[PDB]
Amino acid sequence: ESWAQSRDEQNLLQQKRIWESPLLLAAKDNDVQALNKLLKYEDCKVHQRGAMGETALHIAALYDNLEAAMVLMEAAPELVFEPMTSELYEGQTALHIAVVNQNMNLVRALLARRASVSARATGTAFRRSPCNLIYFGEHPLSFAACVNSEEIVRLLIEHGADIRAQDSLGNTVLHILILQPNKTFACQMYNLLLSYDRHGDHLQPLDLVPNHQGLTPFKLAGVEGNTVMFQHLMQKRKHTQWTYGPLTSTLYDLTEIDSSGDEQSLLELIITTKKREARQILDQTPVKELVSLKWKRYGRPYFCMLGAIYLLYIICFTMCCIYRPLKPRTNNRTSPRDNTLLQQKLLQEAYMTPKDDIRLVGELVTVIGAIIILLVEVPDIFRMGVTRFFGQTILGGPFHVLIITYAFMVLVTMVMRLISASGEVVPMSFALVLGWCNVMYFARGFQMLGPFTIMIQKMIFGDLMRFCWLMAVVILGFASAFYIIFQTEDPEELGHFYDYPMALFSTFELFLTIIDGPANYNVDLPFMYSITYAAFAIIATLLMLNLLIAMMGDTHWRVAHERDELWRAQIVATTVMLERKLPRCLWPRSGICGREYGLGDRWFLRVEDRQD
Amino acid sequence: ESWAQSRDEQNLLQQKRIWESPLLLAAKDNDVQALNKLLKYEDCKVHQRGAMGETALHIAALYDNLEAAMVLMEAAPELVFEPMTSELYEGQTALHIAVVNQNMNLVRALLARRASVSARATGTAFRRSPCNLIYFGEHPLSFAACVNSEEIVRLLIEHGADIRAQDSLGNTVLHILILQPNKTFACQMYNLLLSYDRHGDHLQPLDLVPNHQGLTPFKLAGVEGNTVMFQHLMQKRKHTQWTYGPLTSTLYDLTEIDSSGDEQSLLELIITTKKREARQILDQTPVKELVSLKWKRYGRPYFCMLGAIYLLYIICFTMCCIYRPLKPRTNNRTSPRDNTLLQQKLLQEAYMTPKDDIRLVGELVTVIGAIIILLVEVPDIFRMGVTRFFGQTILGGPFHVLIITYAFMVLVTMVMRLISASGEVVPMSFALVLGWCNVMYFARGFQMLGPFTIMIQKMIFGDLMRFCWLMAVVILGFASAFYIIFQTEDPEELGHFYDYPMALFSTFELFLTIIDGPANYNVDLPFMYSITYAAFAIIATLLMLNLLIAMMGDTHWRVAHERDELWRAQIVATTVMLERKLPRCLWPRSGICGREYGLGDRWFLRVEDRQD
Ligand SMILES: CCCCCCCC/C=C/CCCCCCCC(=O)O[C@@H](COC(=O)CCCCCCCCCCCCCCC)COP(=O)([O-])OCC[N+](C)(C)C
Ligand SMILES: CCCCCCCC/C=C/CCCCCCCC(=O)O[C@@H](COC(=O)CCCCCCCCCCCCCCC)COP(=O)([O-])OCC[N+](C)(C)C
Ligand SMILES: CCCCCCCC/C=C/CCCCCCCC(=O)O[C@@H](COC(=O)CCCCCCCCCCCCCCC)COP(=O)([O-])OCC[N+](C)(C)C
Ligand SMILES: CCCCCCCC/C=C\CCCCCCCC(=O)O[C@@H](COC(=O)CCCCCCCCCCCCCCC)COP(=O)([O-])OCC[N+](C)(C)C
Ligand SMILES: CCCCCCCC/C=C\CCCCCCCC(=O)O[C@@H](COC(=O)CCCCCCCCCCCCCCC)COP(=O)([O-])OCC[N+](C)(C)C
Ligand SMILES: CCCCCCCC/C=C\CCCCCCCC(=O)O[C@@H](COC(=O)CCCCCCCCCCCCCCC)COP(=O)([O-])OCC[N+](C)(C)C
Ligand SMILES: CCCCCCCC/C=C\CCCCCCCC(=O)O[C@@H](COC(=O)CCCCCCCCCCCCCCC)COP(=O)([O-])OCC[N+](C)(C)C
Ligand SMILES: CC(C)CCC[C@@H](C)[C@H]1CC[C@@H]2[C@H]3CC=C4C[C@H](OC(=O)CCC(=O)O)CC[C@]4(C)[C@@H]3CC[C@@]21C
Ligand SMILES: CC(C)CCC[C@@H](C)[C@H]1CC[C@@H]2[C@H]3CC=C4C[C@H](OC(=O)CCC(=O)O)CC[C@]4(C)[C@@H]3CC[C@@]21C
Ligand SMILES: CC(C)CCC[C@@H](C)[C@H]1CC[C@@H]2[C@H]3CC=C4C[C@H](OC(=O)CCC(=O)O)CC[C@]4(C)[C@@H]3CC[C@@]21C
Ligand SMILES: CC(C)CCC[C@@H](C)[C@H]1CC[C@@H]2[C@H]3CC=C4C[C@H](OC(=O)CCC(=O)O)CC[C@]4(C)[C@@H]3CC[C@@]21C
Ligand SMILES: CC(C)CCC[C@@H](C)[C@H]1CC[C@@H]2[C@H]3CC=C4C[C@H](OC(=O)CCC(=O)O)CC[C@]4(C)[C@@H]3CC[C@@]21C
Ligand SMILES: CC(C)CCC[C@@H](C)[C@H]1CC[C@@H]2[C@H]3CC=C4C[C@H](OC(=O)CCC(=O)O)CC[C@]4(C)[C@@H]3CC[C@@]21C
Ligand SMILES: O=c1c(-c2ccc(O)cc2)coc2cc(O)cc(O)c12
Ligand SMILES: O=c1c(-c2ccc(O)cc2)coc2cc(O)cc(O)c12
Ligand SMILES: [Zn+2]
Repeated sequence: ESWAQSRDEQNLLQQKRIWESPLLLAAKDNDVQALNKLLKYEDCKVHQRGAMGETALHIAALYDNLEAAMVLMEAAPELVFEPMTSELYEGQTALHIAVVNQNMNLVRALLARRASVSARATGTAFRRSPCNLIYFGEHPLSFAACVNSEEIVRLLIEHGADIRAQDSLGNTVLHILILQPNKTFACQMYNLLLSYDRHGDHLQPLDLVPNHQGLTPFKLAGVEGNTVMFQHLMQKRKHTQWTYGPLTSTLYDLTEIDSSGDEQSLLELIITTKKREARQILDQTPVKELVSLKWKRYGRPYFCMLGAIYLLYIICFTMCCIYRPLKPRTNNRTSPRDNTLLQQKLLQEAYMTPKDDIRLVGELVTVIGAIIILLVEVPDIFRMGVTRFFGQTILGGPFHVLIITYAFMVLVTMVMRLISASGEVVPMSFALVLGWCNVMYFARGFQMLGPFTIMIQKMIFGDLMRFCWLMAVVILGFASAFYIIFQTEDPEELGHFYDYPMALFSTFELFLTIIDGPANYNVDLPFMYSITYAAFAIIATLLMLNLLIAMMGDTHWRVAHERDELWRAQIVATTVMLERKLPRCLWPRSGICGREYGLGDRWFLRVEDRQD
Repeated sequence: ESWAQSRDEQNLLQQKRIWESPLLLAAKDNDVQALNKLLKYEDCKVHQRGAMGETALHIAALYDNLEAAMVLMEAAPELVFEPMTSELYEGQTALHIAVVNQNMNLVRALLARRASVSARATGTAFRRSPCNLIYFGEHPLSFAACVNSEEIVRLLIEHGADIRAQDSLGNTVLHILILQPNKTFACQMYNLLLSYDRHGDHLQPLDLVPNHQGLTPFKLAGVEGNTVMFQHLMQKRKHTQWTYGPLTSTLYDLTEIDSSGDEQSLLELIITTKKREARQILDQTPVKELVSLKWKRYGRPYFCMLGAIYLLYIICFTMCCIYRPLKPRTNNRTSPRDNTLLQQKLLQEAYMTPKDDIRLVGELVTVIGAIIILLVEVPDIFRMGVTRFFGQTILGGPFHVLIITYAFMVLVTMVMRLISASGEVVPMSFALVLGWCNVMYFARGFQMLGPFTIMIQKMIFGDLMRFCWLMAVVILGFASAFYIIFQTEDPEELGHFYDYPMALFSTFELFLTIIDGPANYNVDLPFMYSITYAAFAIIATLLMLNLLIAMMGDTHWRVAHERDELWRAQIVATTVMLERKLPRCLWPRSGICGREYGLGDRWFLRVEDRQD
């Protein structure tokens, strides 16, 4: 916005000041004879500051003018130690520019005059940001690795580059290559930089050194969805046991992958990333066999056991609403439109028989069970929802909004029972619907979990809610029309639209065709009704048929074209929740440990397969 | 047509008159034995103007006969200066014919005898028309460039042919190459014709010469959807500022692209054309970030401000119709089928209480708001086209008609209130439905409802005008059957078909299954009722299933795959509309004026990308 306008004016007044200054211009235009005349005129203003604090060496390096960049050196050798001074390109020297532009003959002549290989481009354009378009690090050795130039990397380290150097984000030169868009070229540069880590006394192998978020180069490849570097780093963690003809028993490490409770694991960090490429890591041969192992053995059976206890809680709540205390009414019927026969009992007369004491036991099971919902989930939606992730699990999305809304409605029914307020049917009727609609979500884990089952259910609900916005204006147009047509008529003969909230609810029902069209045949209806309702019935039929076709066309686009899994991240983030809630004695750790088989303290997973 | 019938007659009349004359036949069949004999007989009629006014030299050129064409030229050299004189081929010389046929040895012999390279073939088979298979221009350079003849366009320019000659449409040779089906050969011939503009002292260059519609070759590539010539002509408008490794900062021109405020810009021409491949130019590089810049900063805020003001205007109109002046009726009910209790107040009765004065404000808001609709949208719907430019504003413009018909219905209700006419429910009922269905227009300005409203609104008028004719045939056949069956019965029990306009409305409702099938069970219905209604129920089931299968084929399959491109084409069409009507004080001009940066008085767009 205001900042994007600021970058654009900054680049235009850069080119404006390179044209209105001759030594900046000849460095750009590679006018080698124009340098000799101006520099012999008593070295005029060789300490230039252009738009981005640039000197004339920065211009000559930027446009790959090797012949013009030489003349600046013998004229004043103090320009090779000069950075750019603006906020956007802060700290960038000429050695950074020639490395990114891959100018071989220039970068030797810079090192020939002792250019610092440990400079730090701290500017706002050299920071990881979606507004920035490249993130190449902060060091010249980091710039050489990202543009894929093997010969510069061998040249820079020879002059003393530090491969252990880190950024302001803590990323070393091996963290940055995982962030690069071309994966295959970054895979060759990874093997190169590890070969120069001879260094057996640095107390840490360099591909274990964490950034300021604690992530290793292994975990960062799992978070950023870099599947090419993930499979490359996994051969460091395999161990082939035997090969019996076509069979092979491979043993995987599972130290930085499986959860230990005290530390965030790779399975959790894929979920909170919310990226589309990070879910491809869940398809990989150590991780894919781990998720299906614990969602077959502990994760799924405990999911169905918690849903069976919730079903007994809602049945116990349902019985207390059916047998709610009611007495015949005390006052007389006011209007002839008053249908009410019964009313609620007061608190003193609610409990005076032994059959009410059986109900009182059931009413206390409900309230105690409603507090437990608040005591375990008011932490959860703070932890889960706004901090890490929301709506990408099974039992997920509008489950946690609704079951919190359930337990709120039960405690409202308790208050209205105590102060003997009228209208407890209103918090109960919400709580029956809210409570039983949550049972449909536990029914989602009774499935074999295909790749396009839960996301299609989530999709169809998403299109129906978009259809309800477009049909609200169609109802409001025709309900207002139907209201003023029958506004001069007698509602004893046709009372579908007798006041305006009823006319709105009738037109909603006629749209879905769940009540019949109004007709009497013993009296003359207005003529404007018949042509309006014939227009309404054609519109409502076509809009309901186009809804079905639009759900078919949107189903095809997300199965055949969007090509996103969604089905492994749902069973991961469900299994993470049940593992933090249950104690350790009910949850054995997946894999098998060492010290009785002699491999360490590490929890290995054996995978046996057939090559064919 | 008898036009195309008359064309085929003279194509056979041409072949007859050649086959009659021995001179014309020997030119055709390349019988040079007969050529020397017919000249030594007599200097005969070598100006035999046949059916389509041609000579023997034209026939030697049409059938590619080198030896026959030469003998005509030495015997009578005055035939090279002869055009065809009919209506279908007016002005075409023999030089036009040999150039299209690419008989390049004949081109040397014709240019030796100073054949006119500036003759204009102004025939009806040379104008641009959808009934002609060719549109190659009117000039021999225009004919040579479109058949991809590099050797003849080099030959004709050397012999004094004008490159900047125009048709009777203003099209130069550069315009016509854009109108050719082979885009690849059009680009190579385009570069060759600019290389012969070395003698530029003329006020406009060739690529900056408009036709009679004012379009340049760059704009005509935009209108016709020629994306191949569009990207190649955009290289002349670019200006690369710097290159930093994989980064590139390009600076686009935006002179013939952006809305200049006076002349119809390229964004306006692509929206208001009846084509489909022009909509791919909306995804080209300078155009895509231009309209994204306008929509994020000024398009979407202004569209949602107008959307919220319109919604409050319709709620104010709705409450003035709910509280419309009604009083109890004066006279008594005539028949026992009279249901009416109330009627309209008179004008002197309608405003007596202060509750009416609150309605009097909201009725003035409604009337004033309806005049503004007829002053923003009427003085551009006649001054920018009354017929078929009007119709272009209706094809992709179905909410222009709805909001103008709304504004007339509000003003009809005003006049009937002033003259105290009875029947205001008839203009109001149209105005309530047309008022609330225009809210669906503003659904395009949202990501969540954007592509989904495309799928819901799209319906085919080929298979739905088929259904609505086949629905009306079933209704007329079965309501007439249902009428005469119950014509001898008592309508007190079953009154669904008591007179013939009601039987049409009941069978319409039974076809859509929105009222129940008539039944009593306390009385004996006729036997023909059960036979007919069972046949009617199967036919109505059949035609509903025809409508579903028709809505699943070859158009909804395309809209499901193109819903995002169609939604962005609505964003561009809205942004163009809002930029014209809003003043320049609320809409700043897009780009950056390069006046204070030494670039001329132009507005530039700076685009930065990564080339990888
Ligand atoms: C009847 C009308 C009144 C209701 C209006 C309000 C209702 C909401 C309407 C809102 C406006 C209409 C737009 C559609 C809904 C959002 C768009 C969407 O993405 O759809 C999503 C629906 O949502 C889910 O099923 C997943 C859960 C995430 C969202 C949380 C819902 C809020 C809970 C409160 C709910 C109400 C309970 C409140 C009362 C207690 C799914 O779309 P998808 O992308 O195809 O799915 C792929 C999953 N993926 C995204 C992970 C890849
Ligand atoms: C999430 C997907 C769905 C979308 C949600 C919204 C869906 C719609 C939900 C609607 C919920 C209810 C809204 C209106 C309720 C008022 C009724 C009332 O009190 O009537 C009173 C009158 O007063 C009125 O009639 C005021 C209503 C007129 C304007 C309608 C409100 C516009 C909705 C805003 C949003 C729309 C925009 C949404 C689309 C952009 C009493 O009238 P009466 O008893 O008949 O007696 C009158 C006296 N007389 C006899 C002299 C005549
Ligand atoms: C592209 C899709 C759109 C198609 C449009 C179709 C929509 C239909 C448009 C309908 C127009 C609006 C409705 C009014 C029509 C009723 C006329 C009337 O007033 O009846 C009066 C006279 O009764 C008659 O004699 C009428 C007989 C048929 C004439 C009218 C339909 C034309 C038939 C051909 C159709 C042409 C169409 C060609 C094929 C489609 C009074 O009725 P009654 O009191 O019962 O009098 C009976 C007296 N009796 C008791 C002695 C017996
Ligand atoms: C696994 C799931 C799969 C599905 C299987 C489901 C399992 C089986 C499902 C249901 C069991 C079988 C049907 C029950 C019928 C009850 C007997 C009856 O007919 O009514 C009789 C009495 O009954 C009562 O009055 C009940 C009063 C409220 C009881 C609340 C539950 C207490 C449970 C305690 C804790 C539970 C622990 C739960 C938490 C862990 C007759 O009553 P009445 O004379 O007609 O009316 C007057 C009563 N009034 C005076 C109060 C108004
Ligand atoms: C004691 C507490 C329980 C503890 C149990 C401990 C062990 C539990 C362990 C495992 C339990 C489950 C193992 C069953 C075998 C799996 C088959 C399956 O999932 O069906 C199908 C899903 O269809 C469904 O949605 C459910 C089908 C079953 C009906 C309802 C189950 C019980 C509901 C309540 C009744 C009372 C039960 C609760 C009592 C209150 C499979 O679908 P699909 O074939 O893959 O379709 C793919 C098609 N596609 C590829 C095109 C997309
Ligand atoms: C997303 C947004 C949603 C929320 C939006 C709000 C939605 C809901 C809003 C309000 C709810 C509805 C009202 C509540 C019910 C009380 C009724 C009442 O007492 O009113 C009384 C007066 O009222 C009228 O006469 C009608 C009002 C005139 C239309 C609006 C005028 C305001 C103009 C300003 C325009 C501002 C700018 C406009 C735009 C540029 C009716 O009393 P009565 O006794 O029945 O009258 C009968 C008298 N008679 C018999 C002689 C006829
Ligand atoms: C009557 C009362 C109505 C309600 C009150 C109105 C509100 C106040 C009144 C007027 C002010 C209107 C908004 C002006 C300022 C906001 C503009 C803006 O900056 O864009 C913002 C959003 O913008 C929106 O989402 C607009 C939502 C407001 C409601 C639109 C009203 C029209 C609805 C009626 C017709 C339609 C329904 C049709 C139904 C068939 C930015 O866009 P973004 O997507 O957030 O960016 C991505 C976010 N990210 C960068 C972090 C990733
Ligand atoms: C004034 C009226 C409209 C009441 C407003 C409440 C409803 C808008 C919401 C509240 C929670 C309900 C939900 C409760 C649970 C269901 C199951 C559903 O998830 C499923 O298991 C079915 C699979 C699928 O989503 O397609 C998602 C929402 C739904 C239909 C409901 C949608 C609508 C309901 C009635
Ligand atoms: C599903 C598509 C076709 C429409 C989606 C719109 C719904 C989200 C809304 C708007 C229309 C409905 C409303 C229609 C009118 C009624 C009036 C109702 O108040 C009364 O019934 C009073 C009746 C009386 O006074 O006689 C409150 C909300 C309700 C059920 C509805 C609440 C929600 C509904 C389902
Ligand atoms: C009181 C009663 C008699 C009012 C009757 C309402 C009709 C006069 C209007 C109001 C809303 C409708 C319109 C709303 C929008 C559509 C778009 C449609 O197709 C298009 O123009 C392009 C497709 C698209 O919408 O994107 C043509 C007319 C149609 C069905 C409608 C034509 C007529 C309808 C039924
Ligand atoms: C006196 C008794 C009958 C009280 C009711 C039983 C409760 C002790 C249990 C069983 C049903 C409840 C559960 C209902 C559902 C949730 C989700 C949870 O599953 C997940 O964490 C995954 C959610 C997701 O992946 O989106 C399992 C337990 C929890 C919080 C609840 C924990 C405790 C509750 C209140
Ligand atoms: C007393 C005052 C405050 C009442 C408010 C008046 C507005 C409700 C109306 C008057 C005329 C305007 C409208 C004039 C025309 C346009 C375009 C739009 O219809 C189209 O022409 C686009 C249709 C298409 O391109 O397909 C509908 C509403 C809009 C933005 C305007 C919406 C709001 C406006 C300001
Ligand atoms: C292309 C679209 C418009 C659909 C094509 C079908 C409609 C043109 C026709 C088919 C039969 C219907 C008609 C059938 C009979 C009725 C009689 C009605 O006259 C009356 O007086 C009502 C009956 C009575 O009160 O006696 C006015 C027209 C109506 C609703 C209908 C008008 C339009 C309908 C939907
Ligand atoms: O059930 C249907 C049918 C349907 C299904 C089977 C038939 O034999 C006929 C219609 C058509 O459109 C719908 C459209 C809808 O929006 C919802 C539906 O349930 C249906
Ligand atoms: O035509 C469809 C569609 C379909 C897809 C996208 C659309 O826009 C419309 C229909 C989906 O599933 C089918 C499934 C079928 O067995 C047969 C079909 O013809 C279809
Ligand atoms: Zn497809």
